Amino acid sequence: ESQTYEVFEKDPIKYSQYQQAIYKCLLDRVPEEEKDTNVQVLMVLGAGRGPLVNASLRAAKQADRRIKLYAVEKNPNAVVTLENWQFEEWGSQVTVVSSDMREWVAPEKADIIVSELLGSFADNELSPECLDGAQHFLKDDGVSIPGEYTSFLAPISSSKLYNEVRACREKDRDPEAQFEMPYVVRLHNFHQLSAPQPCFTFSHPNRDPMIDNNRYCTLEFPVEVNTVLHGFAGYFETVLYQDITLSIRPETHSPGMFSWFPILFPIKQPITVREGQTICVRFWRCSNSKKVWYEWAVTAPVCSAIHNPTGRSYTIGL
Amino acid sequence: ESQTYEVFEKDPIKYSQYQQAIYKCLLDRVPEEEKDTNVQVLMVLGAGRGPLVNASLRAAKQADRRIKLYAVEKNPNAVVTLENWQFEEWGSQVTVVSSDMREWVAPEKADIIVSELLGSFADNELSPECLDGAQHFLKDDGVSIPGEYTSFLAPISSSKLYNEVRACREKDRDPEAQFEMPYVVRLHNFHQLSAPQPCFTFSHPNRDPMIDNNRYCTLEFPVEVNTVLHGFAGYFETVLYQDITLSIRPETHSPGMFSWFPILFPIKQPITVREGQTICVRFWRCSNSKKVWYEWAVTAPVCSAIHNPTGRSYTIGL
Amino acid sequence: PNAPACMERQLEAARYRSDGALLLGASSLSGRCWAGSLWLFKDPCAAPNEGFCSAGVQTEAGVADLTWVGERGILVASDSGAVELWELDENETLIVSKFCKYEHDDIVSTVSVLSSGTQAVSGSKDICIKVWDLAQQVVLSSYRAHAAQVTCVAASPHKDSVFLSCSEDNRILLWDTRCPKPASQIGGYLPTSLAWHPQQSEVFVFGDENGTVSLVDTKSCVLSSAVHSQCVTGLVFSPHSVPFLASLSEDCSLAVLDSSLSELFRSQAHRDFVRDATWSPLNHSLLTTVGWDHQVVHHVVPT
Amino acid sequence: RVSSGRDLNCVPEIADTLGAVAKQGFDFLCMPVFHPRFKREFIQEPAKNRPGPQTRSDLLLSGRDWNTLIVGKLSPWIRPDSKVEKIRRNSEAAMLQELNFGAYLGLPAFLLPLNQEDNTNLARVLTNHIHTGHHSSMFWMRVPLVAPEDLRDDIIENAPTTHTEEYSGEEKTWMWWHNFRTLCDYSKRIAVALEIGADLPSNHVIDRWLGEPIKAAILPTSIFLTNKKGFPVLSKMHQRLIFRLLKLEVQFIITGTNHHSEKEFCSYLQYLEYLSQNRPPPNAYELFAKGYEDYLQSPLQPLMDNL
Ligand SMILES: O=C(NCc1ccc(F)cc1)[C@@H]1c2ccccc2C(=O)N1Cc1cc2ncccc2[nH]1
Ligand SMILES: O=C(NCc1ccc(F)cc1)[C@@H]1c2ccccc2C(=O)N1Cc1cc2ncccc2[nH]1
Ligand SMILES: CSC[C@H]1O[C@@H](n2cnc3c(N)ncnc32)[C@H](O)[C@@H]1O
Ligand SMILES: CSC[C@H]1O[C@@H](n2cnc3c(N)ncnc32)[C@H](O)[C@@H]1O
Repeated sequence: ESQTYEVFEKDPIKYSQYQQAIYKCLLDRVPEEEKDTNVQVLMVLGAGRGPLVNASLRAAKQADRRIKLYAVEKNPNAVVTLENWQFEEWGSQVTVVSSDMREWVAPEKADIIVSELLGSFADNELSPECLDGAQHFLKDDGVSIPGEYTSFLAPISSSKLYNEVRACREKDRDPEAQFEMPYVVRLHNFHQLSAPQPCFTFSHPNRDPMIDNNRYCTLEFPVEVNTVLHGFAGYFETVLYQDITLSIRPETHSPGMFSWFPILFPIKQPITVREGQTICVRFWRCSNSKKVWYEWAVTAPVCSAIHNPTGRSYTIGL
Repeated sequence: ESQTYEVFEKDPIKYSQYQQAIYKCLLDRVPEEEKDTNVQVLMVLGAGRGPLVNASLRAAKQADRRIKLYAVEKNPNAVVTLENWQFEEWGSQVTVVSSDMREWVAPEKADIIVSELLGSFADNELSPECLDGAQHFLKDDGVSIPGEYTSFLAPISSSKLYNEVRACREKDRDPEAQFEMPYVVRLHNFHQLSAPQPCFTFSHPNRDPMIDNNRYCTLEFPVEVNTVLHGFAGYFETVLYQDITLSIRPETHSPGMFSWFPILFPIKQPITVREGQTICVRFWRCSNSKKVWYEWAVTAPVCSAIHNPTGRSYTIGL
Repeated sequence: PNAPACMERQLEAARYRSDGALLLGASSLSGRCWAGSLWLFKDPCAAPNEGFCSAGVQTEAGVADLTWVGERGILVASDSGAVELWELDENETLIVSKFCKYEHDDIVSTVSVLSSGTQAVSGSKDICIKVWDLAQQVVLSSYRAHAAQVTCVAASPHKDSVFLSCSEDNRILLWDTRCPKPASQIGGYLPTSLAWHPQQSEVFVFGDENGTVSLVDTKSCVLSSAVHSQCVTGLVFSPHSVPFLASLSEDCSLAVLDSSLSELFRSQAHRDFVRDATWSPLNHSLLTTVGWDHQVVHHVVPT
Repeated sequence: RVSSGRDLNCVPEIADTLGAVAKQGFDFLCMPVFHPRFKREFIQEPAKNRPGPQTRSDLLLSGRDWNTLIVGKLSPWIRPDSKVEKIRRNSEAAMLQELNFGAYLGLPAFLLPLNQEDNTNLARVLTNHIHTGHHSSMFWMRVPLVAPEDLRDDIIENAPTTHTEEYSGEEKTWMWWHNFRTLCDYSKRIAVALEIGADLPSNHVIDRWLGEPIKAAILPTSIFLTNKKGFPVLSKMHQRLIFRLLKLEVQFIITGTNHHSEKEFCSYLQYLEYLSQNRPPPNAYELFAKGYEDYLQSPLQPLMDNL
């Protein structure tokens, strides 16, 4: 909706980082002697109401380099905003494209592709799948911003949050579906039982043959207290370009930024953990031609059931 | 499964009709003077365990014409049967392809494409979508067998069948989902309230620009008795080639054939119908990029709710 | 040129007057502002460039339909519910608003000037048809005869009291204000456009939503042809003694037909909806079309 | 005292239009999301590939303004139940587009017309939209007391108006509503915007609408009489109806141009306010009960339970 884009745009720290990332990439790709010979082809993949396009314009102006912008966006309601802006402000420098990036037949290859397809668990919005399908119209030496992102997990104990998830039981579905799906939540009344560890990582452009976005990760969390595990807090970090990053991981959290809240993967049944014991969690990223989803299971100190098998309770639509 | 294909193959009337259809098409496409110059490229799209391939071989032998067979099949379990048969019996004349027909990049265009993708309501197995996506590798003057199929509907009164559907209520889903989905059923204890009328028709190859398989059909059924409408019996007819047809419509039913049982579209609530009144039903064929489904509603003599909106209760997977 | 800086994308109407000056109406049906404008082109070929215009003015709301009030006057069918009258000044450089009467309760979609030239008839989406006096600037009569939006109204060329009307209620009403019950219904698909025959007072043609162009005699038996694939927007006869009928549509094509509705010319010049046609009074073989693609195409019709 | 809105089908500048409407005392504005005349193609080339923006920007108002002050309107050219297959398919795509843009903006309500008997495909498209995504947006079905065909002037020579008392036939607009909401399976998101005509129907035709979810009452400017002072008023017939409607606590919408040109447009609203103040005040029952209207509660069981 409009007011969903509105609140995203209300985070100036994020777009200043995007501005700085693009600014740096333009200087690296275009030398001083080729300032006015070389026009860089930028493509905002998922332009929304156009915060990045604006940042791309600001970036080029502070760098003093020439750019040609495409603004690809599938949401036709947002494309209305883009085109009104484009007519009034931007002009012919920005070519608004109303299409899916995985479908769009590009009339030109890009030097840079810029995207904002990251959620609270990084790849929970299918950023890998989208940028893989947009990869073909990147130049062989082309750059992606972001170039990398990683998701993190940490075991938590919250009898409040467990009791909250429990209450999300609905008519006409599995009685325990609510435990087999992640939630975006500002975690407050909780206890982080161990330090976050990296779960899944993705690099763009992807150069590994048979680009497989399926994953399986085993994490061992040393717990130094007695407690009751109720779920797993999820965070993420992303490398926009080089040293320009965004992060919601508590220990490396970008200061001021409030666009992404933490994600929560619950478990059906609470699990006792003694001091000295290791919590061992297993996370899968799964997919077919239609859906992507996560499955997860605790294997130590006791086994849980595998949560969300075949995405029965939760899928992410392709 | 194996035993699902087994029971299909146990219908000799159907394949004799397919044999005769192909036999006739070969004679029409190849004259007597071009008997041994012209080899016709046949492509069985959805070969299963290979009843059509065999019929295509029999057809060519009784016609005395040369053919080159492809056997496209997506089910990899069936492809095991095909390849064992192909090695032992058929040989290099049959090229077994293990692929989706909508995906397969053909190394040659076909003179004839043969398919068996019809259900009890004709297009309930998405035969339109599959043959549309296989259309590109048909010659500009190429033939499809079947070339046409039509679905039929007829209002029925069965307090037995209504009570049967009712009992299909399951845990963890809509309490009335069972009424918003069709069923294959040998109709016995029922009363057909009016004569069947054509619902949806499809032609292959489709030559209408922007090939849209979505549909909306209004049918008016004159009822000459008092009764209680409980649903709509569905049948179908198909034109394989010219005068060679298959049909499960009671009045034009192919004698001996027992491959397809009738389909039943129930309604949530029974509807009173007085003698002289017209039952007016509305049928939609709907789709998105992932699913196809039917919606339906009675508008006379009283209105029902629209059944299966957005395919909430029933979808057919693409 | 003493006019607005930029005209709107969607060109709605184009009319030639006696001498051969091209009148243009246009609306913005997209973007921030949904207004309209009026333009004059003493040079028809200069259209639709705003830097080379004789006259131009910005109206309060969009322009749904217009037509020439002789030489000076221009009568407008506005979205506001007003029927606006503008008059060219003596120099014919400015366009001052004569009157603008908010009487319709919805968009005024069609307008036509009657034989006398002091009267006009308007049709609106409020399902009404109103008779105006351009002198006293008041509504003489108000008629709710239709049961749905009035699509097109067309005054009889030579009879002041007579006019046609068509609506989405699937009615073609032939009027005559001299009768107590003025409307008379002529006996599938909804009518969208009307055109009186210029040389025959009893003959008219109508285009429908399905694209069929029909030929109707008042007394009687009708003839028709499937000219367009989509709705017929307008029908305009040529100034010839033996007239040619120009048909425009939403299928983005123009067709010029003979007396028996056989296709003579075809033009797929436009990329958007073809909104109007006007035959050049100087050169009878020239025909100017305008569309929402912002083109002003001049067609050489083989005659 | 009374909650009122303004219906317009012409908005040249959305910011300016609101200001004028607000200055006249109106609480909200019913208006289009796309230009009413901006007909769009979705299948046939080249018109389907029409460039440029399809409508105004959402940025022209604040999120809060969209959420509280604007009521959407379906475009008049959109006819989902057309006999022509092309117009049907186009209107389907257009209806979804407009509804989706309504949701995008976060409009509290959206108007759709019931101006004919058959609105089956209209219902089918709306029901699909309701069961897609999440929204709390209401849908107000614009339905007249008296069908347009039944309040036309008897001025067609060879087509006289029905001078016969047709009890069932005069209730036809309720049957349009009834069928529509039955098809849509009594969605709580679907309500009535009842359009009041110049000539009110018989009493039974009005009583028909008792117990129906009437959220709005559309009052054309044409139905207003003029008093000796020269300001808009209503008949005693319409007065009793408004008094009945005020009990239901509906929102009154004014539509149409200013036929009382010499006066302001606030005068129409001032009259509704005048009526609002001049009603029988709530008794001890209605004062206390105010709040519990149609609120379901479990019957008390003082034996089984301890109160
Ligand atoms: O975490 C979130 N925002 C935190 C927040 C902060 C303040 C506030 F008042 C309300 C919410 C959003 C969000 C909000 C509501 C419901 C769900 C979510 C959600 O998945 N988010 C993550 C997110 C933000 C974002 N921006 C661009 C592109 C992809 C994006 N993915
Ligand atoms: O109607 C049906 N068969 C009737 C039948 C007869 C005898 C018997 F002992 C059991 C069943 C099958 C069927 C069986 C069971 C469950 C469902 C179905 C069903 O949708 N059918 C239709 C059908 C047959 C077929 N063949 C090839 C390709 C597509 C096809 N689609
Ligand atoms: C700013 S939130 C992400 C944005 O990217 C857009 N988006 C997501 N996936 C795609 C895609 N495959 N093609 C184009 N835009 C996309 C979404 O509609 C949203 O506006
Ligand atoms: C004989 S039943 C229909 C057969 O066609 C096959 N089939 C259905 N759709 C396709 C498709 N798109 N490509 C290939 N085979 C198909 C099914 O797997 C089955 O064996």
